[PDB]
Amino acid sequence: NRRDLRDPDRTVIASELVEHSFGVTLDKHVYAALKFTDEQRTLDIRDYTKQVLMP
Amino acid sequence: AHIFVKPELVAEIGVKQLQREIVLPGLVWTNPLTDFGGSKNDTITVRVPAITTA
Repeated sequence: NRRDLRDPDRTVIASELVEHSFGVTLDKHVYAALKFTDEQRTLDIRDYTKQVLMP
Repeated sequence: AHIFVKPELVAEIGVKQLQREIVLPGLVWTNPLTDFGGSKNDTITVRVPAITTA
């Protein structure tokens, strides 16, 4: 603050120290899910690593 | 007057038929597939793999 020098009133405006904050939340669940019948897994899958896991 | 028996001379002096220079074969994907005999209709089917979404 500023006040006039040699001012008849001698009051001072006390300043405030306010700490702020914000929250960071873990709030999402990203997933990839696959369903294979016994026929699909037995007959239609050949590698399962370059055909299921890599995709 | 005088008669002279002369041949007909044929010469080659490097004059050829101007003809294109070939560049296309070297730039195109040639023979990723070979076993066209042994596939119906001389057709080999290429499989493009799958992609999922999460």
